[PDB]
Amino acid sequence: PPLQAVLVADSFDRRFFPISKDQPRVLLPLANVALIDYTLEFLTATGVQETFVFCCWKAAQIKEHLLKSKWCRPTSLNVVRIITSELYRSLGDVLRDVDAKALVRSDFLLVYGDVISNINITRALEEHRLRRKLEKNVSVMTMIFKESSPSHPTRCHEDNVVVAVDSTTNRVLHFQKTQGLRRFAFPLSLFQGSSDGVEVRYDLLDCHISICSPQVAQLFTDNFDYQTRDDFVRGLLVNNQIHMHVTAKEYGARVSNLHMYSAVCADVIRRWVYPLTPEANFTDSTTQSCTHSRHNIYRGPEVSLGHGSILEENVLLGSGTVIGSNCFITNSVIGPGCHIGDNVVLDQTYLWQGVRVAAGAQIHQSLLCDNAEVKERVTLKPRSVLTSQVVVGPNITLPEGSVISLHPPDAEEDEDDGEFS
Amino acid sequence: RFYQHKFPEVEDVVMVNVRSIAEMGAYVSLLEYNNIEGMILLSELSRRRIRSINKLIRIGRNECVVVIRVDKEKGYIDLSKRRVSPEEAIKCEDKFTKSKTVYSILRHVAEVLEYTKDEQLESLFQRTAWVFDDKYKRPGYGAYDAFKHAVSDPSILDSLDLNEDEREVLINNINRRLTPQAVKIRADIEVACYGYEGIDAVKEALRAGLNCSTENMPIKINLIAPPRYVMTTTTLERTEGLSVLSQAMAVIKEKIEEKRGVFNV
Amino acid sequence: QVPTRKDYGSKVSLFSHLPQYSRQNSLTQFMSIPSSVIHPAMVRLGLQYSQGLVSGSNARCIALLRALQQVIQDYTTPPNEELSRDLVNKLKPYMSFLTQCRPLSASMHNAIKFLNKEITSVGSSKREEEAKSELRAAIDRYVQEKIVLAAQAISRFAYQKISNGDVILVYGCSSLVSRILQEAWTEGRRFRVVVVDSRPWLEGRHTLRSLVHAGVPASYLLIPAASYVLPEVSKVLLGAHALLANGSVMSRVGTAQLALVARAHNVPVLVCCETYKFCERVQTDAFVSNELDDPDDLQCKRGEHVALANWQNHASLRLLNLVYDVTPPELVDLVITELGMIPCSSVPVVLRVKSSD
Amino acid sequence: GSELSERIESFVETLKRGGGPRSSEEMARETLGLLRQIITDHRWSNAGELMELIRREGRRMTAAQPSETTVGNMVRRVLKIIREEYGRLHGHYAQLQSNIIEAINELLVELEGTMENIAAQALEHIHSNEVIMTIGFSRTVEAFLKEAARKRKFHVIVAECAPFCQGHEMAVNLSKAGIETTVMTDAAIFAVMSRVNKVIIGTKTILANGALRAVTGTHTLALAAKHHSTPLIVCAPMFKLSPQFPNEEDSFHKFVAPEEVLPFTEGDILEKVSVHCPVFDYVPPELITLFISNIGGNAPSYIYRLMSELYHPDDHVL
Repeated sequence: PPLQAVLVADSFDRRFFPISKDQPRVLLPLANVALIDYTLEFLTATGVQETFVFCCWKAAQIKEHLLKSKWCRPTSLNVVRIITSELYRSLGDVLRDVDAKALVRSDFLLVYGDVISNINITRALEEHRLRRKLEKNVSVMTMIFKESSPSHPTRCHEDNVVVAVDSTTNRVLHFQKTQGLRRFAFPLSLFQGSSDGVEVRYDLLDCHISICSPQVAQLFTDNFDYQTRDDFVRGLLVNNQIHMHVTAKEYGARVSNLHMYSAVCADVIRRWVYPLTPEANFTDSTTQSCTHSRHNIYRGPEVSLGHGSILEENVLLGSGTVIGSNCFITNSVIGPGCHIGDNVVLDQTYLWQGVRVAAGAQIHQSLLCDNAEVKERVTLKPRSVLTSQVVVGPNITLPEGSVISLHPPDAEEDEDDGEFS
Repeated sequence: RFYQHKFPEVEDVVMVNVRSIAEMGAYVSLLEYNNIEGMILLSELSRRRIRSINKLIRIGRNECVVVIRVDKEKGYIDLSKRRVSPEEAIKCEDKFTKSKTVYSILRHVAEVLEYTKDEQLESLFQRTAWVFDDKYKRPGYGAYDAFKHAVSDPSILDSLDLNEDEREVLINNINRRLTPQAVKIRADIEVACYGYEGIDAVKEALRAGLNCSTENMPIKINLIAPPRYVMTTTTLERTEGLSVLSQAMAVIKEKIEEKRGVFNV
Repeated sequence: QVPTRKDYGSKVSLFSHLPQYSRQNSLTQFMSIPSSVIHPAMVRLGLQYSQGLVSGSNARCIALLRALQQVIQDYTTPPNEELSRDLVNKLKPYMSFLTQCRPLSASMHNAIKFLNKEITSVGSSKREEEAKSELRAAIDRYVQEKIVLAAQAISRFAYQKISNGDVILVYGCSSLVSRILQEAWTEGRRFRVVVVDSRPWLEGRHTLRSLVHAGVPASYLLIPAASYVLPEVSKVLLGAHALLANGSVMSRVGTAQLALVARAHNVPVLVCCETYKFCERVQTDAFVSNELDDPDDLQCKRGEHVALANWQNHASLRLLNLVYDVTPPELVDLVITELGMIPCSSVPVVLRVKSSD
Repeated sequence: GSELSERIESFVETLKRGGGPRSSEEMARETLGLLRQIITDHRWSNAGELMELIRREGRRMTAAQPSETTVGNMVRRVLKIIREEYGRLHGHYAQLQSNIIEAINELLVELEGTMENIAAQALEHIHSNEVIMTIGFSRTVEAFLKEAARKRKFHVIVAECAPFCQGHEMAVNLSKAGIETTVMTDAAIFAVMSRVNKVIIGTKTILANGALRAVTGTHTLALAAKHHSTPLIVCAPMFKLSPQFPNEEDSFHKFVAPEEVLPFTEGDILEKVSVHCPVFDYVPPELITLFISNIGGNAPSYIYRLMSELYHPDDHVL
């Protein structure tokens, strides 16, 4: 039985703004390389020869970016199935396409293009396959999804999951989410059936990983009233039971909001995902080959350090970069071409292509984008976002929230740049 | 045993296992006649300055030794590597192996009154190996001694018939260990077509099933995979492979394109 | 060929990879006493080893050398077995015999390897007698050049080294350390040599007697009080049997702790081993390949009330004594050999430039 | 006939998933098997362009995976011997590739004779009714201990490195031969080091200063052994030597995912404490004692003569 997978781009229960305008929601460079390459080398990390990535959004961009990888050509163990922008909305018409075009035999991986992880998936794949062979296809799927605490930066309350499940034969009972509930109640009718007992488990975070054999193509196209996977599996859990496996060590999580962007970009360089750690140069980008050093710093080539710039935890630079003096940079990533001048203080900056920072500028908890001539004393605070060529000047400061850009209605800015409020 | 002209010729090839190593040398036990024990030699385990003793030889493995010139009491029993510069080696390994099979079928001649202790082994070997120098080529002797036990292929099988013909060998032994080797292969298909030239072509897909049933002999198409089926190939010949490939690609190259359908490898 | 020697008394719990002997019963209590099962010089050298008659530094090498030359230069050459290759395998009972007798100094191993390499160098194509005489010429030029020319070459070089008033010590039993002492003394020099020795050999005797008969002022203290030469030693000559490929050296029980107590002052230890003694076996600890002589030779003379006569009456008491020892390569610094004065850790690079390259 | 590129890339790509295979010297087996093929249809005219082809493909094979030099010393090995054979040709064309593959056959018999040599050099150390120690896991020191298990009666202890317990497995393995070993935790590397007698270690790579590079816990084992000065015998075959130095960049060590040492069952703690672990330490050259090697023994700083011979140092930098 050969092993393929489908790879959706983006469920449009939308949380990314306004970063999903010029570049998409999925070409999101976490450490100076596109996030499609991270999730695609997760899919190449475990053994899958052929996978289906679906595109909806500006086929010219993802077309051009998938013209200069090295699995453009099938010399390696992948070539990539890509298609162009007819009628596509979300995962709904994705699975309706995957059982209308019918590119499925059995047991493929359903992941978004938005998970980065290190599960070598094949273990519970074969345990699930044993459960299929032995017991008459009553068990639909198996989901593997982490063991953790009730307190973690990745278990923020958007994808908080409690499940109730037995531990002998690990079939789930309730996939009850917790986006705002605080009293819990479980319908007691399904405990007299298993009188030896049943656990409850909150030690969970969903990896958005799970396998699927095309019984769910039948239970998905027949039942139109499920579109997202969560009300889907709850409808599975009210009427076919679906199983469970608790992995112990390796993890991944779906980078949904920018909260997960912060947690993952501070975890790949705290390095909980090795083999994935960006010194490997997954692309053929000689403009990415970076050199690891003590306490997790990563100097780029022709780095041009500023004198006295002290580095403590988890930083980078790029290629062609000129960094200035007196930088107390910690837990950040920097992008290429940056003419970041003298005495620029940073802390967890996620700076991207083409920037030229002016001198004497604190920047704090930020993430900004291409061709941004940022200027004097732009002091920020947690959860602040500049985006895509908009220019601030002599201390146009910003508070906690910053939905700003260069486009007029989404931003806090008109046609021109942010020089004057 | 394996050729009773014991002391072999001048600049030939043989192999050997090394049962025990000496103080200075490494005195190896040659096996192309029963239980002698030879030596090694000094200079050429290479052609330049290697000069070491135990990183080339196990107490236990084989290698492809080469003889220079052996006599009796000049004491030059040559076990080394001289001049295998473009030269093939592993012909002698297959000679070794086929002679070991010749032994293995004839070590057990061993008829049913268990007399393992000493039946005179040459009484069942010697007369059954004696006339088989029919041509002079020793690789030709290799293919002719391989030709010796594929017992129906020399169906001129006369000249000391031992018996009626080969009695104790041909009751199960000649027949008993054919030892054919084959690897399963399963070349697939995926043809279909749609239209009213596609109704003609779905008639022609069903007769394509008929056609790779009866014309070029692909045998026993079963119906186990409900979208699309299989056609079988097993080496007793190995030349079914290029025929099946030529006809399946003739199908994709002239059959399907005239009837406007979908098919690939 | 040969039987083995029985054990006597008991043994320590540790050394049961090592056999112990006695000289009250030896090898030739039983065996083929006209020696033709084995060559006569072998049982000669064996039973004079069993009473320790040749217990020297390279004296043992030359004793086995005269024994094996009396083997080879009367050797019947049998047919039906080859010109040069019935020797070395029949010489396997020879050194296994002497290993049974009392085990080998590594000098004798180097002799084995050289006459091995040379009897391979003459094979089949020559008649056995003038090949035997060319083997005589090769072994004679070998022992002459290496042993004797190494002794006078290091005499000229250590004569350039050692100067006036250098009070130098020996743990003395060899034919090289007292050699360098006398043929440095008799050229207009001055140095007050002191010998040190040890229970139960009580051997400093050949060295101190040869010094006094050569006219050198001598002093004397035994290693159980070796902390009294602790300040005043100016340099020390250490007579080592073998010299391994760590950089280590190799000699008796009583070069064990004087080496460390004279590393504990920066007094530069000076070992004397020529080109012949560079071995290839490399040990690290002190019980691995080390012999054990007759364990009831350590008794006391306190009138007649000796403690160690009937020591098998009571249950669990034992005896033992080691004989050889190895010092680490930290302590030992300078070796005395031919091409120069090579240091410790750079030894086997000399051993590859006289090994057929 | 150009189906060669795909397996160069499959080999560096399985060098990017940790590195295959599992065990130690089978890495050397698959890499020299995939190194004897580097002149199959890889054709040329003169030796200089062949040299530069080995230059470019060898350096991308070494920079694709820089945490393993067992492929790098072998590509330096092959470039050295081919320029050696051309230099012996001159004092251009014909007889080269034959003698090349013949030399490769020589060294590929060598690299599989290694563990037999180190197994058969293993009774010249060990006594009766004493104890002995080793840390980590290597099947070379396993061959040493099983040989000495076959001939003597002694009493091993093993202290294990436990970010990942790679030392419980030999700790159960060594009671199969009937040794009766006792296993402490690595808290007691000094509580029992009075009542040790000797300790062996299995290295991974030894640099061109004679300085080895081993698993976690070996640096503290050497410099906690010389508070008793019991010797360290290092197990070190002649293929996993490196002509490298500690200085070229970092990633001299190898940083792995540190969920080996922390669980996800803690509460609210792991947001800030920035954990790190290498799997590999670095040990001074001047503290280990001697080789058990596939020429025999060597002193731990003799190694420059071997690296004068094996690697032509002008193309050690390659």
